[PDB]
Amino acid sequence: TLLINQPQYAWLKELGLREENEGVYNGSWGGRGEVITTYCPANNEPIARVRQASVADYEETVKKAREAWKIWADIPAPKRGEIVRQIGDALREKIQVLGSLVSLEMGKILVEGVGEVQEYVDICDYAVGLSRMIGGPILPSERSGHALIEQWNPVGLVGIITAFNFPVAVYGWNNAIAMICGNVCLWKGAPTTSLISVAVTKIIAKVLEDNKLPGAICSLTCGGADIGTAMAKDERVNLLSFTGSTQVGKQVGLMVQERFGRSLLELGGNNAIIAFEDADLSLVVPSALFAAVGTAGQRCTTARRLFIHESIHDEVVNRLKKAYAQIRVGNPWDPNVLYGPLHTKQAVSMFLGAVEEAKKEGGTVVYGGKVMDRPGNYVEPTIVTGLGHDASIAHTETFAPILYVFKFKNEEEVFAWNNEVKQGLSSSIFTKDLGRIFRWLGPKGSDCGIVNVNIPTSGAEIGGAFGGEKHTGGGRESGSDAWKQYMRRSTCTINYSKDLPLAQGIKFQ
Amino acid sequence: TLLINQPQYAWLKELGLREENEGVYNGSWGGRGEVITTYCPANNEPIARVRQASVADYEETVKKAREAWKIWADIPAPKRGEIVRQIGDALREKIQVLGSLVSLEMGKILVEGVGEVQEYVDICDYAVGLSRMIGGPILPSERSGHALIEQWNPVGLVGIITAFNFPVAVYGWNNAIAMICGNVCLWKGAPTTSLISVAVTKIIAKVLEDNKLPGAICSLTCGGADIGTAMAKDERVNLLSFTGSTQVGKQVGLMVQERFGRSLLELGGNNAIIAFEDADLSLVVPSALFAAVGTAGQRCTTARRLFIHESIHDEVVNRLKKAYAQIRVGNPWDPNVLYGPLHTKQAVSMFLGAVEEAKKEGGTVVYGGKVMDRPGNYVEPTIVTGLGHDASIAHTETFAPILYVFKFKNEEEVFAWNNEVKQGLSSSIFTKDLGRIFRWLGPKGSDCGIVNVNIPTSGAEIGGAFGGEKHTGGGRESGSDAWKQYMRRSTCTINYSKDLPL
Amino acid sequence: LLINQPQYAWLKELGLREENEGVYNGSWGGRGEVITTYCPANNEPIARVRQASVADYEETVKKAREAWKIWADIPAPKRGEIVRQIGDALREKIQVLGSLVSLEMGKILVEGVGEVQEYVDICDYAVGLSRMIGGPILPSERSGHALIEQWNPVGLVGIITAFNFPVAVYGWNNAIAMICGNVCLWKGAPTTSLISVAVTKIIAKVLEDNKLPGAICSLTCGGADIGTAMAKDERVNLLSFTGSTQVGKQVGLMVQERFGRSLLELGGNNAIIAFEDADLSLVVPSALFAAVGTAGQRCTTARRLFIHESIHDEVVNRLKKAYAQIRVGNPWDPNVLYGPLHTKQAVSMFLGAVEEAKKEGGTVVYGGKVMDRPGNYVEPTIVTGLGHDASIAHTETFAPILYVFKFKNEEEVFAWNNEVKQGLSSSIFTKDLGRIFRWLGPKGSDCGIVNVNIPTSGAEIGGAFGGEKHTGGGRESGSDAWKQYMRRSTCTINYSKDLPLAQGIKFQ
Amino acid sequence: TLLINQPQYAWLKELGLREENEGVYNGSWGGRGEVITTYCPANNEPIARVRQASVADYEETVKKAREAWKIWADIPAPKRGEIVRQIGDALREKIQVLGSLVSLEMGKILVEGVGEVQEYVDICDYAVGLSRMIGGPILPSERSGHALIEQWNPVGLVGIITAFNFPVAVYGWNNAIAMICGNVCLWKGAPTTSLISVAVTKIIAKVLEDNKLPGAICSLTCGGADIGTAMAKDERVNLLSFTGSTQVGKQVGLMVQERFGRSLLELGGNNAIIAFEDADLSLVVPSALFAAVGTAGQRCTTARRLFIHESIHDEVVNRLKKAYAQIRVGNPWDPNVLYGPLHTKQAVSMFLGAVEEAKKEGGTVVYGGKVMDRPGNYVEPTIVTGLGHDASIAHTETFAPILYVFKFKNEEEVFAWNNEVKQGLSSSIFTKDLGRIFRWLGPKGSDCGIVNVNIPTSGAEIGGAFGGEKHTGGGRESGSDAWKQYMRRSTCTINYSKDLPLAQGIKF
Repeated sequence: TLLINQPQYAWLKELGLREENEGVYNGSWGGRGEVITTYCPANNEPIARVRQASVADYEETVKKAREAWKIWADIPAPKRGEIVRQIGDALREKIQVLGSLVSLEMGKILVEGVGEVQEYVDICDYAVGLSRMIGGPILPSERSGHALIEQWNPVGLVGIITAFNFPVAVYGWNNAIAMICGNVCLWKGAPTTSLISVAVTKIIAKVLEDNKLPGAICSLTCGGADIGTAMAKDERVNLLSFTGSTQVGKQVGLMVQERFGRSLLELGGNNAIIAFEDADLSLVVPSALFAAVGTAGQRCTTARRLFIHESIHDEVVNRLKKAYAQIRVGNPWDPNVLYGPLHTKQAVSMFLGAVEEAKKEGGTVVYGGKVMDRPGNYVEPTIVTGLGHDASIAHTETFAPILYVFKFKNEEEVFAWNNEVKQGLSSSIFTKDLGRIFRWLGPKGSDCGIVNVNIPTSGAEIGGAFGGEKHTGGGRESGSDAWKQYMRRSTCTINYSKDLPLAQGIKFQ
Repeated sequence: TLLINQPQYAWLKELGLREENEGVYNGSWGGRGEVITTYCPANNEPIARVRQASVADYEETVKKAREAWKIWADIPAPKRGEIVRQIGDALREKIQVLGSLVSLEMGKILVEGVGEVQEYVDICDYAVGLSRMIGGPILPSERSGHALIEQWNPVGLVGIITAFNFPVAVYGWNNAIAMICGNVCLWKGAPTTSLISVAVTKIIAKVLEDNKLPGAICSLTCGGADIGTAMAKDERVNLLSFTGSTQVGKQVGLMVQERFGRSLLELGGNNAIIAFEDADLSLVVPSALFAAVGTAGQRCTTARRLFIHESIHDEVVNRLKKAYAQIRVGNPWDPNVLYGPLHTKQAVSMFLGAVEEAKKEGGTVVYGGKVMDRPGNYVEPTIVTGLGHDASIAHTETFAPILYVFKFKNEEEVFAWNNEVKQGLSSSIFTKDLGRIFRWLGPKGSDCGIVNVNIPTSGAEIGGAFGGEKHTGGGRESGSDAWKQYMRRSTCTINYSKDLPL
Repeated sequence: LLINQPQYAWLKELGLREENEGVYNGSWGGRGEVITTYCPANNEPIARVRQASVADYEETVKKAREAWKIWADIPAPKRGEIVRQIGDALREKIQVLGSLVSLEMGKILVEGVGEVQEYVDICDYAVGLSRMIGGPILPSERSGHALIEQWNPVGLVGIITAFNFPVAVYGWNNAIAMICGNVCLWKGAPTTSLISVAVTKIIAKVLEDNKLPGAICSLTCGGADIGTAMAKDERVNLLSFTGSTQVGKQVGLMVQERFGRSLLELGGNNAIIAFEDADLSLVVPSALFAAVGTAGQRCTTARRLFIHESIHDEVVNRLKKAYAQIRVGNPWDPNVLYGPLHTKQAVSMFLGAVEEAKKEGGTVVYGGKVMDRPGNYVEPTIVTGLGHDASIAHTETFAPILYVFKFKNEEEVFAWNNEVKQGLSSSIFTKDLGRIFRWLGPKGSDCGIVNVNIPTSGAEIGGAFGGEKHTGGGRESGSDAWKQYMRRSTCTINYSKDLPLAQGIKFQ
Repeated sequence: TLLINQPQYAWLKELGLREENEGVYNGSWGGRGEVITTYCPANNEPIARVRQASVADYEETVKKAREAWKIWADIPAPKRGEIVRQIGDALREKIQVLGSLVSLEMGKILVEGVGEVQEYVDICDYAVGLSRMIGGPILPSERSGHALIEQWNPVGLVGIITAFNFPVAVYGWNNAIAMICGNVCLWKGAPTTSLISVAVTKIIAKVLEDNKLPGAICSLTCGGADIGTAMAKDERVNLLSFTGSTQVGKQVGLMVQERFGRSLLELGGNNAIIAFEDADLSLVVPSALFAAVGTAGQRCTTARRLFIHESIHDEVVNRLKKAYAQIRVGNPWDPNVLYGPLHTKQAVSMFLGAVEEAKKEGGTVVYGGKVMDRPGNYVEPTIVTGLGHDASIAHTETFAPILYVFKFKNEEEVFAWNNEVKQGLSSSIFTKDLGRIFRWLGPKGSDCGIVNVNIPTSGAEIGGAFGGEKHTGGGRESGSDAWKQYMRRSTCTINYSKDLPLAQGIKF
């Protein structure tokens, strides 16, 4: 009954996976908690089992990790970068089998599964050069015979909690950056993607062991809300990087703040695209489609609100409807599929709930809006017109392929409509007007962390810092100087002169 | 009865202060809240009165601030820098009279009063150049025909809450930086330093008005915990910079996180000095004294813990005793004075409580430990030996001149003792060992935000970021790239080619 | 002398007399040849200045290097405080100094005052900069080691400036080099000696008020002999030269000969390009002001105008009508937009270029003649019909002569902008999103200044200022230009107790 | 007779080397110039032959390179970095055979041969991350509705001339950085290491070709002074990176300055180590030896001057004499060997010439000073005492293992003795005094580009910029913001508002 026991899935063994796998690594493999079975979202068939972490499993892991840091922190950063470089190569060796696993356990199409592995590979090679660059400036002191310097040091243990939609890349961003910065990591992934977590951990573990380093440098404790809450309340966790829903992310933020710890929050998005009258419709229409239905609309940066100028509204919508009909559905591991299933059945139930509510709030389903009659968690990509921009269902984030479409007249009101929501991740405008673009990038423009022009809301790369504002959390990952979130700044004044302070009337010696 | 009504204090009128003053500014002056009277800690006599902000006063002020931002944000940063330059000049014009007010209402000596105003002047002149520099890099995209840029924009309204011990400089740091970054400010200082807040606002108000700008750019709402709490819960406050107690700062952080706002926290410190066997004792003894009794031990960065190696412990303790006996107390606005009074009568009572508790936990008072019999809130600078490093009173932050002295043996254990407290503001070592210094600055060294060598825990300047770790809050002010806390980062991809997607 | 007349009594407020000392190194002097400067508006003598002899130069150089011994030990933020006070001293005299600029050089009053403001702004900028300069602490690959990047002053910075900007260029170099901990030696244009003296007088007071040796900002007024000496002098650690390309070439060669540092800000042949989709309401006035500004004597003055064929004739006509409205007159008089050329010699160079353009096949559509009036006034001139590769068009002439060209496609007009030897400033007027990024990219303009919808004189203090190719490559004012005034050292510090591998050898 | 025709050297074929090899690559292999034979300095036996570039070979290559740039410059910088990354892997795959070629043809011991290849591998991996980082800041404009940004673009063609002592790493530094910065390269290595030049190019040739890129991006033209001079005079070479002797570098610098081009100069050094009384002699003695005799004392960063405090001089020298006697000499491709031959027989004649000149000037040889009786170019590592610090031979850079030893009394004078030479590459002090250390790194300390503490003069790594001052040339390579030397800066102002310029009285 298990998929891994079938001959057509023998490639899973290339990742070191078995019928039942250990979900805890801290130098040694284990797991005394509940055994979980993960399923294929494309056909609802069981893949394999993973033994999750118990409470005691977690305690020993944190302790060994903090013990491993004593060794890891003494290693020069460029030498820490060389370790990450080897991690990048090891991922290259398994890029096809691991990407296939992502498509199998998570549900995204094959080219995106492999692409997600490639993101980890790229940020590794990026982290290598960065490992020779991290540091602060030498500042000129106002005091004669004194030096003023800014030092950066690791915070220690970096706890990493990731979500289902990107079960490889998000960890990879945090991991590669935290490692070169001299920290040790503890990983708790989404329970429904444990096999991927185990597979990635297995690749890194070997690299650490071959270099005679303690494996606890990149620890793993598979588990649910119990393990996650524990990490947020644990003073031994110096930084908790959390990626997930806003409702959970809010509670994560409060618990860490209660113990004066550090948090890095990457939460929900309600991303909008704006098309003006002077926009290239040949560019606009497909950009809208791919950003709205991409990964079955389960990206953090998925387009969920589409604002179109009155002059071109009906045309764009109709041209979108004809295009939606040409979207090829099917199993995610097939070389012609563009659209796979949703990750859970609950997501299907939430998809329907938002649809029923959208019609109740006065919206009209112009395409899709129904579950597909087929095995797996398949729903139709959906377009909804007629809603007010301030509709409740429209300001609510649903992790499903539902695109709310609105009309607007002037630039001023449509910039405000983009900013009126609680989320603040990504945003895009399509136009050619030079002045409008610079306004969009200015203080009266978009309030999001990602502000794009003539490219959809998923436009982002390794070179820049990734994250959002407001209810998205304010956290940043990967590029720019985001590494500073994984280190602590100290401002240091050094007296090297033999000069003594003014006596101020006091007789010493 | 009011000091301001007395001829010997007529200099107060040079700052525009009257018998009763308005504690609210948002373009107009007002205050429908409680009338508060502030006292001089040197003689316990009332100085003047201030009408605080009502609930309606606060609500109206926020609205005018967010309206003022619409104009302020459209102004180019270097031109915002020009205003900041003018603010610096207006402070120069009142530096001596304003500094005297600091000594009168707060209690610190004159040279520190004038000195605190100078810090505001210096951060202004710094911010001028900084206004032509703030921004992000142009990065090379992996995509052909695309541009990748990092943009920085103002966060909007910056709420600023300050404490009594530094009632001018802390606001100045936040104000000067936030202004050039295109934000508007709303200030709530300590109730017992309301006159200082009013006087400072008066100087800035003049600058804004002469330049035909809305006064709400730098608003003032005098009040207590109710105003502070309202700001912490107000969604219209995009960034709240709080300086104060660890206990109160903790709740502020929770309230701000609850509504997904931004906070900048500058809380308590339990700063330590470490003297090794190879240290220059001619340098150590005065460094400790000035860092321990400075401002009657009411600085955030005041030295409260002194670790000395066994070989030189008794000698250093003795040499501190002889130097402590020469410390001149008296009126803070008086020359040759090095040591002023405590801020409140309550602080004197807490000083005694810390003294009695130190004796109960097994400590020995080798100097001081008593109240001085004189008008005002004067106490003796105190030295305590014999406590264990893990003593309860030693991990407790008391805003009074009490120096706890400890012995240590090895480098490893004394570094840990420096880091074992909940606070993480400032720290210092005195030594000549090259390796020891770099370990101190390294990952197995100090966990504080300010890590000094051969200079006491009050060693810091404008050019660098000021702040601490752990229970100190993690926030930073003034130098380096601390300005990023007052702005929002955006990562921007611009497609300019004619290529269509696959 | 104009200074002996009551209507110019304001000149005495700058401390200027009938005859002035042209050497300052803590003490004032000058044993060289006496030079007399004239007002280009009426060819009347203003005052005299005694220039530096050879011995004057030697004593000045020696005293400057002694002053550096003190100056370098002063903390950078405290050096910034000195620069800040220099800024305030300039504010107090901004109106009279700007008036002197108009009198002695010839540019209009609003630009004269503005140039003083340029010195003032860069001062206030350098103040914050004095708390920021430095390098990174880098992570060493070696355990127990530190890797740091240090910056230190180069020592003595010689500064050579030109006539057209006798205040701002020196000011740029002064404020930056000072906060970097260097001492300066200034040789200005001989025809703007009074301005050099007036500026030196203001700063000297500031240094004296702060009890600093005056040689930190030294002055040695002189001609080619002083310039030649500075270029060959090993005691001159960095030489900043602003002037003609032909002389700048020889200056660079002399400095390279002795392995010194040079900062060259030389000539430009700057072009504006207007495409069909450009806002003609923006193009026409922008073009005029950039072409006729300061009588076309700026380094960044527009000398080449490329217009798209479809709108060429219209733009030319609208420029002809606009040129007719240019108000000429005395530079120290309000509503005046156009003053005289700096020298009478320049007028002869103006006429020579006009006749040579017509000989090469050009057509004068406006101006091209001398004005019958006192001073060095010439008509602002427009020339059409020349080929883009015309000899007169590739030559930098310091006169108000605008060469107009037609083009068809983007590719060729980008190349025509880059085909000249000069590479200072450049501008395009367009709205096409793609064309702008190509203009800013590797296949676009090769200049140091690359503008969009703004004329060739578009620049500000926050950014680095300078050009490429035959312009010299030097940068001034903004960005990380300060690195040109300091020396980089890469420093590895061993603080561990570890000994190197013996590799089989027995020590101790 | 050829070593490559002998079976014991068959590993050379793993690098694609044959009996006679092509010394020109620009997409195709060729070479119509003079045929050169390279020899092994360990036994003076011929290895293989190389056909050098003729003039016609040079012209065609430059043309193809500049045409190849049109494609290379349009490729995104991170995509150029991906190319540099593969180049690193190709070097990794051949590190042992290539390192052996370095030891065979140049003469350094095997662990250093491999080490030099490893440095090229490391700068590739560094440059990968750097390719996503290069660029300038977006500055806040003072002008409303305007944007201010600093752009960086490639300079075009990067000519690279290298020397014998580091025939792999020096090119590698320049190649990797210039490539990600969007430039194309033209390489002319030392004639005596032509095989190394060919072998490296072949490794790169495969990488470019496998990615369907024009091979001229990393071109090769093997040749001597005739090829080198042309590169210095060719206006089509936008940046010339030259590593070599001070005497030649000066002439290269002048020729490049003559045509207003860019130069990057990495020239000679006369590097000094200083030992103070409080220094750890257990650290000093091995540091001095390894820094003085390493690579047979033929590094640019070789310790050539040793300053020791009066109190500890005789002890340090005596301890050095005993350690020098333990230096194991022999063939470079054998383990436990620390000292190989000099690169040429001419270097042997100049090694001896310096020894004889030291005795004539009053020096005493306390160790070595004679030729070794064996095949190849082997000489004894030499120590010289008793010389004045201003001895002519001490100020002369000799590429041989000769250490001149001096005594000093006070800190001030020995700092001055460090700075008195024309060269300005590397320098080191050994001490524990905190104040002395900060003075040494400060404005009154060393004037060199590399300033180390308690680590010898060869202490440097990739993360930081590498280069020297004064007569060393001023150029920088590898780390920090050294990449700026391979690109041109532009300061760009963009008006995006609808605002029109002030009319100033004119009606449009």
